[PDB]
Amino acid sequence: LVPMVIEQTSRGERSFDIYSRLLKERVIFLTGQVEDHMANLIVAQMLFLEAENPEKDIYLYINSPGGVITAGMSIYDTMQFIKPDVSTICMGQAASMGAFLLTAGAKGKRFCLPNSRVMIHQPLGGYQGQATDIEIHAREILKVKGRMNELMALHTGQSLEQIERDTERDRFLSAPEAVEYGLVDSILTHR
Amino acid sequence: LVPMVIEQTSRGERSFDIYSRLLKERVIFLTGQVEDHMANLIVAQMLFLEAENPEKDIYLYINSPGGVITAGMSIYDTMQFIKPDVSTICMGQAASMGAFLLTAGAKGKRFCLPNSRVMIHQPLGGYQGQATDIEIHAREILKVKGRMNELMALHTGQSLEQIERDTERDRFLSAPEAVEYGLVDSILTHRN
Amino acid sequence: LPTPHEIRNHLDDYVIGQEQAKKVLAVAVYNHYKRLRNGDTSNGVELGKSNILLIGPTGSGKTLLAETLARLLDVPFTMADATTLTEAGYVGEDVENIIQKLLQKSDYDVQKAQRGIVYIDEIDKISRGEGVQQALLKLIEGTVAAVPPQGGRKHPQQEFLQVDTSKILFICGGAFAGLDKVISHRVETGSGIGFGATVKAKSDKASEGELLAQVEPEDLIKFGLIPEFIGRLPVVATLNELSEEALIQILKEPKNALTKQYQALFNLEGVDLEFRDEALDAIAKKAMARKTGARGLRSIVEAALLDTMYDLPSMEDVEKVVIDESVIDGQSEPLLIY
Amino acid sequence: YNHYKRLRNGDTSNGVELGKSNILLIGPTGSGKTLLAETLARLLDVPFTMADATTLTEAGYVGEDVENIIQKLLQKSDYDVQKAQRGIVYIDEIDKISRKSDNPSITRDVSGEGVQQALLKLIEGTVAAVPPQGGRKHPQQEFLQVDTSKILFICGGAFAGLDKVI
Amino acid sequence: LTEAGYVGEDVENIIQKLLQKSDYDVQKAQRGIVYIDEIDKISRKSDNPSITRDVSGEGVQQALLKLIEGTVAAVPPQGGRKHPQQEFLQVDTSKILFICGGAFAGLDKVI
Amino acid sequence: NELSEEALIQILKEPKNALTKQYQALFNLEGVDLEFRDEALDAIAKKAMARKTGARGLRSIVEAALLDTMYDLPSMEDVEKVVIDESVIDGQSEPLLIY
Amino acid sequence: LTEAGYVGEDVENIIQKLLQKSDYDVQKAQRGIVYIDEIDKISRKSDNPSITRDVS
Amino acid sequence: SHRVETGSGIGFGATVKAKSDKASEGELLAQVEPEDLIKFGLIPEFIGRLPVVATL
Amino acid sequence: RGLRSIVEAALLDTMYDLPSMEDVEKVVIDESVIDGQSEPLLIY
Ligand SMILES: Nc1ncnc2c1ncn2[C@@H]1O[C@H](COP(=O)(O)OP(=O)(O)O)[C@@H](O)[C@H]1O
Ligand SMILES: Nc1ncnc2c1ncn2[C@@H]1O[C@H](COP(=O)(O)OP(=O)(O)O)[C@@H](O)[C@H]1O
Repeated sequence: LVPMVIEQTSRGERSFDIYSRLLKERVIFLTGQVEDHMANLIVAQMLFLEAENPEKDIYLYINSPGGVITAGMSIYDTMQFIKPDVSTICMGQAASMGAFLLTAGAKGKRFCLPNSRVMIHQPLGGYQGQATDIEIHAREILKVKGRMNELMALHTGQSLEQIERDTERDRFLSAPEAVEYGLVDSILTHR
Repeated sequence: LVPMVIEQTSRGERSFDIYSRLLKERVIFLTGQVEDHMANLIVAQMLFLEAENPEKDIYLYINSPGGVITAGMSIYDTMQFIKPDVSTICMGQAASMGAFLLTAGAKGKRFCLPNSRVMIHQPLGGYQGQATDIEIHAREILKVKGRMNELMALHTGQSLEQIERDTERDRFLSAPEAVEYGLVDSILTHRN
Repeated sequence: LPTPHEIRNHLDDYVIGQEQAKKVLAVAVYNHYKRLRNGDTSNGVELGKSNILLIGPTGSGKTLLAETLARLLDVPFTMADATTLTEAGYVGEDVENIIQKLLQKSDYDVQKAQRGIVYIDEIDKISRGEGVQQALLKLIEGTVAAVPPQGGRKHPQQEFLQVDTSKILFICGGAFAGLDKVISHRVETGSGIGFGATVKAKSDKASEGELLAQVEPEDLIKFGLIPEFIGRLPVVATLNELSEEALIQILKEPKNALTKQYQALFNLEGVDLEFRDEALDAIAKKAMARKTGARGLRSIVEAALLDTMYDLPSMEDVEKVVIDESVIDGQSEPLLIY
Repeated sequence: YNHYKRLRNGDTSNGVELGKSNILLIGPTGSGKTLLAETLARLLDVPFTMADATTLTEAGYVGEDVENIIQKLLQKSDYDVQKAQRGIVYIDEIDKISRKSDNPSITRDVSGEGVQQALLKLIEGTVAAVPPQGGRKHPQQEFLQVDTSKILFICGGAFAGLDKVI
Repeated sequence: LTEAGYVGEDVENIIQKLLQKSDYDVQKAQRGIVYIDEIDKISRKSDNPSITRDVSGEGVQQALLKLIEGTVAAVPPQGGRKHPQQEFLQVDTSKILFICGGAFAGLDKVI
Repeated sequence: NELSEEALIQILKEPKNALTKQYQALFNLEGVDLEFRDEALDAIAKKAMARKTGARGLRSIVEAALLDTMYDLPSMEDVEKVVIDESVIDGQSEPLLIY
Repeated sequence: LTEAGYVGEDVENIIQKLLQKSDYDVQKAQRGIVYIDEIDKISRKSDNPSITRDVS
Repeated sequence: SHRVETGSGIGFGATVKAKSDKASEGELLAQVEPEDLIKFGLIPEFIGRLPVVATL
Repeated sequence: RGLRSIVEAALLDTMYDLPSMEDVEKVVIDESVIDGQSEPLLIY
């Protein structure tokens, strides 16, 4: 059961849930496995905040063991499409899809906690059917792999060749390692 | 279900939830299996209280059997990040992850009930697949083990060698034994 | 009518730490007095009154600035409280009573009373009874007020003296504690709870002073003030805060300083009074703890000297008395010289 | 112009009486509604005054009474009822007097509907007792009987939200 | 009109006005005609409990009950010349006709 | 009808009791001439619309621009006229002074 | 004590009472002291419709 | 009391204030300030003219 | 009372300028004037 918080202002007192109260502060909570429904909800929050103020920065807390690739691209494209700079803060962990969104944040506004774990891997997929259909889907997932690696290389700044060798298999990273790799800009140790 | 409560303030009568009412007094309830969903809820509560009054302390009540390390580690970093001190009280029990958060509380403010049981063990996990992948995941969990033991030693004050040997297997610690080990500071026997 | 620079000079002697607000008050009050000086207004163009709006913390010197001006340029001065009018019943009778109080000090002279300087405080409280603002704005507009001459058991309806408030300067002081958050939300980052959000509430209060200077009508409407009332207060002067160091200065630097007042009382007694520099900060420390600004200074020193005042007359041949930080704390007794 | 012509009809060569026609100025705040009233007093020969509807309240309550409006008009008229009857009046903030939404009427609105019920006879014309000066309605024998039949009224207010209705 | 003991005008003020037309002649006023407009306004607001006192409403109706049928009203002696020796005029309204009139808005819904 | 931006500019100069004339008269009695240029007038109206203060806000906008000069003009000497430009309206630029 | 011009009392009479004790000597009268008991009773109150005016 | 009352917490480490030791007239009137007296009904100017305050 | 409002609107323009106008002896109102499409005819 989410708790309720009271906001007191000169106009009056209003009651809001913990998630909605933080939403007023341009804070979006990305959690759990990525999917179309949860991603659509995050997209609605980005557009709503863009309408309220297209200049103020938006913060995104990422804690998720990856998920559907298509749902992730919707969030990534939305962040780049809107004018406000979307900051990304890694809490707990950030797997393949979470890491892609983490590094996708605005340059200089990507943070991670000291004990966070960042893991990156290549896309996972499967298809059952005729050999002709397999070739079609195999080419599609391979194109997605090259496209994702290119995007990751751009934000991280690493060469595409380096990103390919590293993402062939699971590569767990720590907060300090992510800074040098280019996934994040700085660590938020203390206030 | 949750019983509603009324708070009498000059503004007027306010109908609050039992948990929401305590949240107004800087009290956060950590109950059940630690998971990503509940952890983000606790994190939001901490950040909200920090804005209202960063000087006043926060009281975290821990009664849980443990859970995921990644989710639990997001709460530890949040407690250390925020300026206000986070007091930790153990009710009923505090397992491996619940104990790490308990000892992670502010020095001198960690408390434990007299009949509470504090158990600590090493991280456990598993992977299925090729040998190459197993090496990657095996190295990762071992690093986490050293990372968790390093932090646990810092708060408790014991040497890294002692913590490593004691946490090699499940170890149950009573409220008084926890004081000597360093997991907590005092026992709240009765109100004074 | 002294020049704006001259007005600021006189205000500096009586008040300190509000140089920016003094300039706004000096130029604004000068124009209003100049308008009164040029009250003939032979030309068709009629000059308009410029009402000041003081926004500052408690005990920052808002009220002191009002009467200080009247002391320089002799004019009747009256004070009022918005909380008194919160009842919202027969507000007309209460507001005209403010003019009756002013007439008491103006020898019941309409001409002299019109030149008076009115002051109001706690304006933020009424913002949200909304009705009082509807009636209060009419007073600032300038309206005739029927007041009976020097009281009187009974008098004809026409006998009642009529005073036009169009020529009276109104200063609606207030302390908007929560307005700083509204300005930060509009000027600084919107986020106030996230990790990146600036929640560094160190309580230094230095930043709030600059933040309040950027006050605009947009933040006032959010606070609950109606736009019509805001328009009638074009001039705005902002007092940031009274610093601990400034509090030490206020203890001795002002003409009628607290130390000088007590020293005078002790001087006629025949015993000299001394305050060490450490003692002055002790009073400031106690005053800051109270959070009443300069108001607490009088109580702290009074309590410290309560015991010696009672026993010092009984004591004989006491040449001088000295006070130190320990004495203010109460642990020690002030030194006695013979 | 019609107001002055009506005064010129005092001869009443014909029995027909020229009834007045009140004005209702509806406009947004800051459009010069109040300014229009102030700019007429300069040239207006007959007594003119300004008031606020929000202050007015239903009779028998601590807020105010509508009869006080005539007191202000008497100040300019030197408390002469003869000339005050040919004056003009301006009532500001009449929008606040509107009835609240879906009121069961058990609330017994004093600030709103109550004010309208009292003004009805006042606008159309009726003898209204007026206290001599700054006094509450009471058994006091002294009361000024002022007829409002010839006293024109101009009610000006900012009906916020009316655009949505239209 | 409001109930006795409140700021609003008293019900007896009507008889005083009738006397003014009659030159304060009780005989002429006693046989005069009275009209009360906006009588619908002084009505209970469909609240039979009567939790709060409706001084301007129900209170006026209660006071008027005895006046219409007949009562020895009290009014100033002669144009309020002076308070000493009041000798408030006595006027019986037993023979004074009353004609109330008002627009009952919402009565159609009831009928 | 509601006022428009161009109408606000007209209200600054066209009315008999125009705000510009009032401030000019205050300066003229002091012995110093005052002049409001077209660029400054348009900027002032925009500020009112930006802050949504409206027609009443014109007094507040003019007060800020002339706050500094009004304070120092009596103290200063041999000031034949003061000029205001659009740059002074925002506050970045100092008021033009004529001796 | 009540407002001037009312049946209750006048505040100015307090000075006259002080003179009677001192035999009307302005010199010693100025050195007198006054004690107004029950001062809180005259604390400001809201307007009442039934009451004609709040003299106190 | 309404102005100087800190309030009672609910947590384990908070300080609970029982009705026995809630407050008393003694030690409460000593903290009187001009703002509270104004709420009682006293005029602010009247309070300012009385700086000395003797509380029993 | 509504009748007064209708007539006032129709005669608003003529009353505004009829006094200033010269050599006008009579004015006529027709159904079109009530609609507002046409102005009242002026007899000179
Ligand atoms: N610079 C100063 N010099 C001397 N006295 C001061 C100074 N600043 C404040 N004070 C004192 O503090 C008091 C504050 O009074 P007031 O302005 O009424 O409080 P508030 O502003 O909270 O209403 C004044 O009576 C004044 O004597
Ligand atoms: N055309 C105009 N010229 C000058 N001032 C105007 C004009 N229109 C509006 N105003 C300003 O509007 C104010 C009066 O409007 P206001 O009293 O707010 O209307 P209301 O109170 O009816 O909403 C005046 O201070 C005046 O300066």
